[PDB]
Amino acid sequence: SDLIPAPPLSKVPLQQNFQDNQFQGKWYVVGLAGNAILREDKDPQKMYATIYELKEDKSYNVTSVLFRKKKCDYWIRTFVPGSQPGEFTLGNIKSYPGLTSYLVRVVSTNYNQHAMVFFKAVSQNREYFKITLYGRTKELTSELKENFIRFSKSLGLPENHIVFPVPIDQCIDG
Ligand SMILES: O=C(N[C@H]1COC(=O)[C@@H](NC(=O)c2cccc(O)c2O)COC(=O)[C@@H](NC(=O)c2cccc(O)c2O)COC1=O)c1cccc(O)c1O
Ligand SMILES: [Fe+3]
Ligand code: NA
Repeated sequence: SDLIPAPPLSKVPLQQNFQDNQFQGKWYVVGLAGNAILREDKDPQKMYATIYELKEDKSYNVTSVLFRKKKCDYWIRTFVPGSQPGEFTLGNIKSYPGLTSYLVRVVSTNYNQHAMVFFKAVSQNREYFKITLYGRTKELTSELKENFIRFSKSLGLPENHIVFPVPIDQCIDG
């Protein structure tokens, strides 16, 4: 298994004055880029949603919902606030076989339309990283998508490591 190296954290900006309350709610994964992400023309990635909800202790309950095998899988996890506002770590890391590290960093967002979030996970000693282009609606402007392509490339990812999930109506609505 050969992976493109995770970028130095210096090359990943941080959203200034992060408003955790405003980042709550459903986001659509309109763009996906990473060293473990591949473009598949035979079976193109279907769009999925990720809901963020602040608890009393100000950690997130991050629930992903995707359409797979004719059903709807619910992938739940907790983001604990990290070193800075916008940065998070994965709660209950011990419950994931092999996972020794997990970082999340909100690169940029306007809270009501779009967001770019940088993730980085060390599982089985393999360093994985990804950037998701969150959209409040299923569609986003060409500028925002080209900006996401530009940023992904600045972290060493080529074109075939950047996919744009196709919009669907199954389960990501509601
Ligand atoms: O590129 C990343 N993974 C690869 C796979 O590589 C990994 O990092 C492994 N897995 C975790 O380490 C992980 C442990 C505990 C919690 C995790 O979220 C883990 O990812 C393998 O399993 C998976 O995560 C599987 N995928 C989901 O379950 C998923 C489905 C929908 C939505 C998802 O978010 C999913 O993870 C297989 O596909 C992947 O997405 C990747 C990198 C950096 C940060 C990531 O979060 C990545 O996911
Ligand atoms: Fe993941
Ligand atoms: Na993924």
